[PDB]
Amino acid sequence: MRDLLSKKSHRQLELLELLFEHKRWFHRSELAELLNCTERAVKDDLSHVKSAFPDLIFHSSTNGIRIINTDDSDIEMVYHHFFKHSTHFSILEFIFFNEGCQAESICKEFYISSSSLYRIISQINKVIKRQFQFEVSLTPVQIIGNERDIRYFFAQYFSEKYYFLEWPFENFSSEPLSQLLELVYKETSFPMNLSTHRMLKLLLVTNLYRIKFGHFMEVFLMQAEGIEGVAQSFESEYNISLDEEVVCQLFVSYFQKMFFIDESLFMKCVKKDSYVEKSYHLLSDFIDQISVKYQIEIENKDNLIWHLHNTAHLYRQELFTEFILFDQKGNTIRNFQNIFPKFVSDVKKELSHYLETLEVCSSSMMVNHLSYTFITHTKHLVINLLQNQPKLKVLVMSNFDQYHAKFVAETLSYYCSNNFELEVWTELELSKESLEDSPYDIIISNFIIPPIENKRLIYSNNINTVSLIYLLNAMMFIRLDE
Amino acid sequence: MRDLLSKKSHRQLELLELLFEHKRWFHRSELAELLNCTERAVKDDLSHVKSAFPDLIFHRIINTDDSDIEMVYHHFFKHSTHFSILEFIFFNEGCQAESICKEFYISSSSLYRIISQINKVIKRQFQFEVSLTPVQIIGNERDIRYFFAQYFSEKYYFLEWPFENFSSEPLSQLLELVYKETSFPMNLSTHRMLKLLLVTNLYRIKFGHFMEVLDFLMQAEGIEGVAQSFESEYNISLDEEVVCQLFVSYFQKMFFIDESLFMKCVKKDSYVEKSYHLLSDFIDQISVKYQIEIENKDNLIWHLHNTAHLYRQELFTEFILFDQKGNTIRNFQNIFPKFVSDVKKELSHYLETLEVCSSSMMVNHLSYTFITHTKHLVINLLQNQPKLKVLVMSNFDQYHAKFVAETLSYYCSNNFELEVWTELELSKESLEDSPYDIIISNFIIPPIENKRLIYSNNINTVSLIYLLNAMMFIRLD
Ligand SMILES: [K+]
Ligand code: NI
Repeated sequence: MRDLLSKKSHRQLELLELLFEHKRWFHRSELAELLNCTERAVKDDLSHVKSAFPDLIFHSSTNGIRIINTDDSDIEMVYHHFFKHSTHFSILEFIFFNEGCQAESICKEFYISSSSLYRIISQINKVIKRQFQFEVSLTPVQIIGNERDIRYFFAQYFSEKYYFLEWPFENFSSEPLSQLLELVYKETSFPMNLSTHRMLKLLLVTNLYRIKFGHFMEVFLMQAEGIEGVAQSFESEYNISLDEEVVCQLFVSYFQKMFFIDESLFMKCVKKDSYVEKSYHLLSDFIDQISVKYQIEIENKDNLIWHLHNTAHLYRQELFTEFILFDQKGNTIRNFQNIFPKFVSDVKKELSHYLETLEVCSSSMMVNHLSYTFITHTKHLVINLLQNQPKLKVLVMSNFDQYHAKFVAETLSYYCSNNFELEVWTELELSKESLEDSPYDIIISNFIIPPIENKRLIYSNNINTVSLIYLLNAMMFIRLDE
Repeated sequence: MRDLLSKKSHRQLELLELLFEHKRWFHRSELAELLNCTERAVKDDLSHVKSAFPDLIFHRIINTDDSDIEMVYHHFFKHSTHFSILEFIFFNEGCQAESICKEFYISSSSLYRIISQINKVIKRQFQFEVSLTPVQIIGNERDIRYFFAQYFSEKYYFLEWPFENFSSEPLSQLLELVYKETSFPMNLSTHRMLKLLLVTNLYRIKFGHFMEVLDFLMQAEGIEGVAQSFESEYNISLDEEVVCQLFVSYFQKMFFIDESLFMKCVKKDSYVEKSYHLLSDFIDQISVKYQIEIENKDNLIWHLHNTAHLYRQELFTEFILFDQKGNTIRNFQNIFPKFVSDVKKELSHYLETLEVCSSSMMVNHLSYTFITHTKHLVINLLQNQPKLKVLVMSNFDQYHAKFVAETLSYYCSNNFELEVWTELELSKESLEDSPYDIIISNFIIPPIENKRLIYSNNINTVSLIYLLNAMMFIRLD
């Protein structure tokens, strides 16, 4: 959907994504070709970007250009900005909030001619249909086509464009939806937490705008206590009549046949239903295969299988699967893959085979999401992945006496990572040779010694103990650097 | 002893010590004023310094924690004709003065000037002098032996052996043989210090320069193999006089080689009892005030008593140019200024009350001794600092937050306590009201007064571990 942005905006977005992803230096030569533009475009984009994001710290050098600051800020800032300043997205969102308005109100709202609005809507619809089956219409003003696609597009859009704590929905306050969700939580099995609750509020508020104008999806709460208080809110706040049809339209996605809200019922269906048996079998063989290969002990196999099955049988119903501008899910999995490339590549291939064998959606967005799901549901995963990594041996010596070396060694052993094993030198003599033949990865001393091949030396004479702790801790993942 | 260096060299040295000590950004006016010199002088020192030590990098200097500061001291020793001549003379007792003129390409008149100047400087601290008729070093023998052993510890690297006349091995096997038959600690540091003291003492013993004042040793196993090495390697007869002269420092009346003997002397000698009483009240006072567990008080008292009653007998107490002991205490003092100020005052009072050496050199060394003999010091010193509370949130789902929380709680300092957000709603005010010190999130929130925010979207878990651990002593700040 980034083709809804202007050319300049699109290019600046990619420039910033590059600089946030890579901490290296970049000459304008390199930026020009990586971003497939001219050096003039790069220069113009850079100064536009400097002024738009003044907090971001840009150094220039003999080495080139880079952002120094990225660990204080976050790329969400950039998207938040390019969404906010985009004309096409703004119009689209205006239309979403104003079904039935006069086309002319849109022209007035955005200071554009009627012919310009028709050109814009034409461009918007062209971009949208590359991925989603819906379109904007001006006669009358509405969004039509595949209802599931529309609902997904906008909930995801709102999740990307607005900060987590923002509530940009003027027609619809959050409270009645919260009150409704409270009721829902008591009598159901949804996880109850801030993340899932925010996502549900966005899905539901998006669905209310559809429901208010009769745009419906093809498919206990009515007699829970409190229901009439909620039903009153909906009438008062939203002017909507809270009945069975509404409730069904709000939560349609959780009536998917192969979604199992109940874990125990899933496990029962595994025994009766040959499609479900097959899903279960594939996921069970995947999990065993990965567990044996990476020696990962897994705690609750069947619960994990249930979760993977469910995740794989939803399509454009959970947010952070498909993205508009910000592939946050994808970036998260890529960061983990940077640490553990072979592991992540193996799970992606197994899960891709799972999706393809069942003939469900097997796009990279779903492969990424499912892999992410497996990872984040797995206990002590990082411990297990690093289990073949021997401890780093650290020698500590003092030219004063051994009480000093022991004092330091004990202090560091206590405060620094248990990846390290700290020891003192126990022989009477020392020589370059006996240091070379020693097993140490790191040597800390307050006197100078010749370089010792394959040993990192920390000279500690001008370093206090606290600084030394910080310094040694920065080396805790040396083995991971192979 | 730095006044022995040329005025320029001396100033260049203090320049570098300032740079290495302080990380503060420096401009020429601060330097000139701090060093007490012209800006022309500072400009020229800087040029010279960069020329002499190319591997240093000035942007203020950014290399310091990674740089060979000993090489700095070596350099100034070597290029001091005064120090070089002093050393040559130490190794060449009885030579003709003309040999020194020849070796250093100087006239006899400038040699006599140099000697005068050396004697003038040394005399301020140590009561000995160099003589040219005949060529020898004379005066207080303990001062001489200390001066040179300490000089050699500062001028040469730990692994170097500058003594051409004397191999280390005969001396090693003597020490070995001594360790076996005694209570002396066996470790590389004390072993190196003893070798330097002894090799120094041998040069004195070889010309009959003796200290004014062991049976077992002469009938111990292997003594003849050792004594043969001494005769063949050093041209010296290993006897009761030599052994005594090699180890004189440890027959001090108030030095106690064994803890049990010290403790028996506490009951029968009123001076020893006084020493024990002062140290015991100091230790109790500091332990209660800073809540420090002292397990083996008597062992600590014994060590502090011993240390306080050696004078110019242990290296790294007084320095020639490089006050490494003092810098080590100053570094510790940077972290715990009040603790260190208290121990120094208590130990200064201990020393003054007994009327032993109470120089800042001895106060620094005794304080260093107290610190390094104490078990769990830093831990005890930080015990009132609460755990840092860390909140982890994800916009995806709570599994993600728990995955990250568990990984970070395992790998990061036990100074942290990681938790997830358990309420359904989040708001700026509930975050402000929360007790978290650090918030890790993959979604932007507004600044929350007094909370450090770490955003995680472009950071992998390993990077996140490094970033969190860098904050492990926030409270200490
Ligand atoms: K530890
Ligand atoms: Ni099978």
